[PDB]
Amino acid sequence: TDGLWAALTEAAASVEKLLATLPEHGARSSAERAEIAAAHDAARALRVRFLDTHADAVYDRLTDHRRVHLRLAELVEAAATAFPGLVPTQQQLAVERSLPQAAKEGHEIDQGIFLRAVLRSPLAGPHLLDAMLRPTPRALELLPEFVRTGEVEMEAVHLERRDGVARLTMCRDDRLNAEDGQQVDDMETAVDLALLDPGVRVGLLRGGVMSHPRYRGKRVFSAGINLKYLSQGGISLVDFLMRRELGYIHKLVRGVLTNDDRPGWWHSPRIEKPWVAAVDGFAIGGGAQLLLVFDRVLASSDAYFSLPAAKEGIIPGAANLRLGRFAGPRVSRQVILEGRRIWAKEPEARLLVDEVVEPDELDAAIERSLTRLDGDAVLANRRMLNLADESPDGFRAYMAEFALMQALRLYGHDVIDKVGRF
Amino acid sequence: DGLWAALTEAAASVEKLLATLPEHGARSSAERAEIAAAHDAARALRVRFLDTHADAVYDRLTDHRRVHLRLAELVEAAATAFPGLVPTQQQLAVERSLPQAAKEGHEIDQGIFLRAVLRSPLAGPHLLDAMLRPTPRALELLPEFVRTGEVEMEAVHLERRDGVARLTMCRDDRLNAEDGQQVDDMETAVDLALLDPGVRVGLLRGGVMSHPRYRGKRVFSAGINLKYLSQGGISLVDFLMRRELGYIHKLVRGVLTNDDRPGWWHSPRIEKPWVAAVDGFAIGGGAQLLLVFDRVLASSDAYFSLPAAKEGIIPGAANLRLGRFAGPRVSRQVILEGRRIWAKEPEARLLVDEVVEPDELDAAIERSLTRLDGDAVLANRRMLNLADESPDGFRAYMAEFALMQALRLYGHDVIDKVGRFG
Amino acid sequence: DGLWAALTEAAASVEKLLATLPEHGARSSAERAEIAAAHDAARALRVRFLDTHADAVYDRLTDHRRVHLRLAELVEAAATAFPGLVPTQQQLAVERSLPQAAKEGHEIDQGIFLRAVLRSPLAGPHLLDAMLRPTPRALELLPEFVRTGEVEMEAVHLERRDGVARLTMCRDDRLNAEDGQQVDDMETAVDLALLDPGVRVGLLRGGVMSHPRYRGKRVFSAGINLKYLSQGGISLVDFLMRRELGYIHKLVRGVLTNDDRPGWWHSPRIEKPWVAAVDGFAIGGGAQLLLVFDRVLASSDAYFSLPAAKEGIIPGAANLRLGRFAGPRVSRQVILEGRRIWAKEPEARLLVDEVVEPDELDAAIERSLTRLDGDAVLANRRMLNLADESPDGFRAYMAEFALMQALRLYGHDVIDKVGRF
Amino acid sequence: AIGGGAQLLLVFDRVLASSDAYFSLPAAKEGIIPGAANLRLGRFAGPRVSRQVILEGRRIWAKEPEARLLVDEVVEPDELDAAIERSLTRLDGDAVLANRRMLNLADESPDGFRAYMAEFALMQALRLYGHDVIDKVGRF
Ligand SMILES: CC(C)(COP(=O)(O)OP(=O)(O)OC[C@H]1O[C@@H](n2cnc3c(N)ncnc32)[C@H](O)[C@@H]1OP(=O)(O)O)[C@@H](O)C(=O)NCCC(=O)NCCNC(=O)Cc1cc(O)cc(O)c1
Ligand SMILES: CC(C)(COP(=O)(O)OP(=O)(O)OC[C@H]1O[C@@H](n2cnc3c(N)ncnc32)[C@H](O)[C@@H]1OP(=O)(O)O)[C@@H](O)C(=O)NCCC(=O)NCCNC(=O)Cc1cc(O)cc(O)c1
Ligand SMILES: CC(C)(COP(=O)(O)OP(=O)(O)OC[C@H]1O[C@@H](n2cnc3c(N)ncnc32)[C@H](O)[C@@H]1OP(=O)(O)O)[C@@H](O)C(=O)NCCC(=O)NCCNC(=O)Cc1cc(O)cc(O)c1
Repeated sequence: TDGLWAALTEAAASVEKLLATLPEHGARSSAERAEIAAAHDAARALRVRFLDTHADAVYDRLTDHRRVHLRLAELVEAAATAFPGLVPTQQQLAVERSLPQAAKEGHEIDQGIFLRAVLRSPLAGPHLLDAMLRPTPRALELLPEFVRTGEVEMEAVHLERRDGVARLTMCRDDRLNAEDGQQVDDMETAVDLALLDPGVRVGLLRGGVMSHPRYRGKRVFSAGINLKYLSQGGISLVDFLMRRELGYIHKLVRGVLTNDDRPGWWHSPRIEKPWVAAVDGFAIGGGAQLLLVFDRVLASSDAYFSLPAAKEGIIPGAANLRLGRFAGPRVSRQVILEGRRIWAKEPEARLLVDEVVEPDELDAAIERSLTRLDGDAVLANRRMLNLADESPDGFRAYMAEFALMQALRLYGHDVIDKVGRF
Repeated sequence: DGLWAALTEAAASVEKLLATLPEHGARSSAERAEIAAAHDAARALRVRFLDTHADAVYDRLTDHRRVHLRLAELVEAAATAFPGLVPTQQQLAVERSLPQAAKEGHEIDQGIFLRAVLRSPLAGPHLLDAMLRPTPRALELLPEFVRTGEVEMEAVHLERRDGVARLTMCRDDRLNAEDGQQVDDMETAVDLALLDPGVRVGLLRGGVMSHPRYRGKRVFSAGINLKYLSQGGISLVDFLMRRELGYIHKLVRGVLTNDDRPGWWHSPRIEKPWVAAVDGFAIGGGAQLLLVFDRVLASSDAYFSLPAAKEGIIPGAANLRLGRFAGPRVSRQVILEGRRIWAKEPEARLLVDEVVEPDELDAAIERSLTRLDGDAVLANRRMLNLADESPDGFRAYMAEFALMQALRLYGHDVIDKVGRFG
Repeated sequence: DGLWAALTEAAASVEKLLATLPEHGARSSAERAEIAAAHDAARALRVRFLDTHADAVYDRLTDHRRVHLRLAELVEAAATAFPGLVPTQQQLAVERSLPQAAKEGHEIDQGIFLRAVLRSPLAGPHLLDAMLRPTPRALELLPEFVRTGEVEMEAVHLERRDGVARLTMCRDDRLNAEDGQQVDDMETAVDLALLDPGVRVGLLRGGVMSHPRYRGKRVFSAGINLKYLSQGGISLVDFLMRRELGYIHKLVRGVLTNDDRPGWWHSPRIEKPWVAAVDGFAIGGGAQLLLVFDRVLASSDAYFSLPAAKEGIIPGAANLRLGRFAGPRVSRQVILEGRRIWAKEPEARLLVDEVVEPDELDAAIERSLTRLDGDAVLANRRMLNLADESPDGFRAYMAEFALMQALRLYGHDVIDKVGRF
Repeated sequence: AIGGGAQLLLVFDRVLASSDAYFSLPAAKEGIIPGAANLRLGRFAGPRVSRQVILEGRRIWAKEPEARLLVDEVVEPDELDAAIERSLTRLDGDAVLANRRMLNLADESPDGFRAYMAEFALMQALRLYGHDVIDKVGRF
């Protein structure tokens, strides 16, 4: 119509023709590498140009003019079948997923371009964000059993209702709560259950006792993303990096968007609750990022917080969005641009942590904190605070650039090389 | 679309239940649940109606945004032009004659209304401009104030001296506890200070108290009058919304005048710098006021708190402004957990520019007043306030605040706590 | 409609009064009040006209936002296409030959114009993109800079070394006091640093001074040239607005290039990280620069001030950015009351990452340059700057600033103070 | 205040400094003993800071927090004259005289001062003729 779809289709065909005829990734000459790299670039450039003008119409076809909420995975899958060449097919992703990161063609980058244009739209963006705030099907499935038993054991998370508290314990005892696609699914499911359970008033996130010999008997909050899986090709742009930000982490802030099925929905369409985080040992990378959204943060006297991948790492989620608010532009750049580690007992830890407690008094201090966040006053006040701290436009515009910026970093040679050495 | 008719019907059901059911407090649980469901259905339709019709409703009331109406006039004109949308003057009179525990909560409808009005990018800014205009009372008193340099009001004493508008809050029997009359006096005094060409700088300070526990001691503010709040005499519109959109916003942005002087084309509002001096303490609404001044001095023995963390209403615009001053951790410590901050602790410097011993405070106040005189200050504080708080940011917050605060004003926890004071 | 005719009417009255009345300073009180009233009526109509017509005015000048024009070209094309809206080149030359105290203040009309342009959600972002594009001067000098690794300019020395673009401000006789030429050199150097593929990180430092009170000592910046400001040589457009929308904004957002390289579809601007090293002091415009760098070092004896709290012009975008660094109390202490902040006091850490003894300063500057190399920094500092300062936030501020600063540039208190320096 | 001048500050009842001032006993590598600083500095700054200053030549700036170990008031150049004058009026009475006598007696015993100055007389004499000192001082 303006020719952009036809040009994209053409440029995608050239890519598929080079991938069919050229040797495997590791066997390509420099001229072959430069040729496919140029074809990828031409195709992706046209993905951007097409969506610059057609994003809203593309989204409208997929969601019936914003009348059906689709989560990220369903959205990019429906976009692949309805707009071939715009984003990779399930089959193309499975081929990618079976390769180590160093050998991938980087088809996820197209999903970054796509989600970029979707989140930039003032119509499509807020709708997709609402879609990710709704309860996961898995949580709705497990909710009756959780109301009954007060307990759910998941692969990466243990959830227990006790004294009105949703106790989320991250329990990957062999690898220091290193994050993966399954951890995100469990965290979101647990986060959904806590919010939907009327017997839960406050949530608590803590790391469990580790079993690895260097930490045996010691709790550890988070060692951040699983670098082994990232090297091996198992960290999904959509199902890990974007899902965690638009899903459970955003629900910690804004709650779960429910159906119009209860009183008061006209004033509170989302159910939100206050959250307490307790940091044992350390919070690193993705785990440090989580602390920027809790209502109360406690840490053991020996803990530290870092976003360590300053030279050859991916973007630390929404830390770049939120850290300036906590620490100011100098400290946030010291932390992110230069990898400054902040210790629980140094004065600037009070920018990130409310309470630092000696190991032998921490359990009791955690329990006291849980009783202080009970009321309706807290619910109203933290809603107004989060609204002031982080506007819908601010979050949307950031996650918009993040979708593409992070996709590129996930395929950067410096990242692949570093992660390979872990 | 049928929404007006559905609302009219649902409001009829409410009025019929109120006519037939027994008085508040004599109702059974089935009767209480029935009227609660009727209120909920009507209010849900108030929201839906205004979601699509707010701009047209506002246009009828203001002649397509060509007549500026203040809050009281707006909600009163909306009641007569759109029966059932917001309560009539007579329905409000009945409510106002009841203790808060017995009210049906018709003000909540005004919260719904003002929320939708402020959410409109067309209706919202016009209403905010209307509240920035000088009050009729101030225009009335302006000539005598220019002549005399003095006005004695019930809750405020205003004196022009050395180019300073000295506002002294002088409710000496109740620690300057706030009520509807205090707001009217404060706005009148702020209006006079800004309109008076003999005033260059404003000063807000608490007067000498006469209550036995504080006799001979100045006190800044003990916050909202909790007795009146329990008794039903705190108005959502004429107190909680009026102070935020009126005098407090005028401290930031000045008074919007007519096109009646040179330079109006670059400065349609008259703004001046303000100094606050805190004796004894600043609590609740009085603490909120400090987030808006150009200079804040405090006595060495003063403290600052927003104390109603468990069972209180939202602390005005503190939830909007405190994060900017103290960051997300300290602002939640203060608001979510009621942390009190003392003038001599290091973190008081987040809220206070100067902490001075009682016997050197008067002179330090006078010195501070001479430092804010020029045209440079005027331009710089205009640019600073513009950067600190965008029009959209303030509007969007006050929109949600209008409804969120209305709900809190009728919350059972609030009513119960407030009943127990004094 | 009718606003253009009324404006044309009011501008004619002004021109006819300026033709018949005596020179500025020879005017009586009645004559001064008459021309002041005429200026006021004309400027009021400039605002009212542009309130409704800004976008069409801009569309005529830029071919419906299809041609990028820089500030100087924009206001000059507006002068030729809409006579009386903004001053002509000839009217500006007359103004430029007068001391500030004698000017009619025709720049104020440009402030009105740029305010209305930047306020438009269509015209504003377009003008901002135009100022992010490389200056022609820089494109001209780029091939020799790639070859030689060195450019000597009047106010700036630029050297590529070890992948670092070393900008040394080298006005050794006046403590690097700023003027129109310094801005042109700074933007040219910043452009070169960003366009040069051999540069990975930029460094801004003050050079060794030659004035007797500072001989042999480096000094970062003494702020705007107050002598030139008194004499009428500080241009609203070519200095005060140019520096904010050009080289200072390029430090944040990079240079907008043509679609001429791989990856432009994700990175249409080339940005790089910047280090600032403050010797002696950073004052006024020089202190403003520090709110925009990725790393800031200072010598133990340095201080930072925005000193003109009583009788000064607005300190550029400090009013926009300082609150983010220091909070609303400190930022008002600095700007409203002229509080000076010393490198060794605790709150210096709000503005400065590292404070170092003079004898160890060169070495930590060098260490800092090696820490900002990767692709990780580039991605992270883009996301940080995006979170820190939204396009709307910057645009809306610079819109009001265009007029607010124009008025301050002609304020009697400013002219008087600056005359005494 | 450098060397002998910084030493003097350990003996005053009130010390004011301009915001741009610094205090050092700089000759840590090749200098003579800084008078009675080794006797008095520990009392003001503790054993860690006094060794940082004396053993390692740490320079202390008027605006850093630890300057308050040595200085009572740090004032901007344009307000310093007036701040000096105010300080002079606050030390007038007979009460100050009695109190500063009792303080100095508690702070520095006769035996302590004497025992230090006894060893100092010889230790400093040796340093005054040390080859490192002579060499370093020749290069100034
Ligand atoms: C914490 C440590 C210093 C501890 O070191 P030691 O005390 O020497 O213990 P180790 O033996 O390394 O750890 C014990 C155990 O855990 C394993 N371990 C520890 N951390 C990890 C991670 N992060 N991944 C995988 N495996 C891990 C380690 O391999 C050992 O297992 P075996 O090899 O089977 O023995 C170390 O584990 C470490 O440096 N880990 C890497 C930390 C790191 O760089 N994490 C990633 C940071 N970056 C992100 O999170 C990026 C991110 C995450 C997100 O969620 C979102 C987003 O947008 C971006
Ligand atoms: C400050 C105090 C601790 C002083 O304690 P004491 O030294 O024991 O003094 P008291 O004898 O109680 O005070 C003296 C005197 O003032 C009366 N007093 C003090 N504060 C009040 C208030 N707020 N209301 C009514 N009466 C009051 C107190 O009842 C005594 O009167 P008598 O009965 O005549 O003796 C105490 O008075 C107190 O707790 N006061 C109330 C504090 C409080 O929680 N105030 C409300 C805070 N919440 C808001 O402002 C909420 C708000 C305000 C807004 O403006 C806008 C908005 O959106 C939200
Ligand atoms: C820095 C100083 C304290 C140093 O004082 P001393 O140590 O006593 O040295 P001086 O002998 O005064 O300085 C040596 C030398 O530099 C010259 N010098 C120093 N500062 C200046 C300035 N600002 N202009 C011109 N010449 C200067 C001074 O005139 C001497 O020249 P000669 O007399 O010809 O020898 C002093 O020079 C001073 O007070 N300077 C003025 C500081 C000032 O107000 N600067 C401007 C502040 N305002 C802005 O930056 C405004 C601004 C700038 C922008 O870029 C953007 C914007 O929006 C707003």
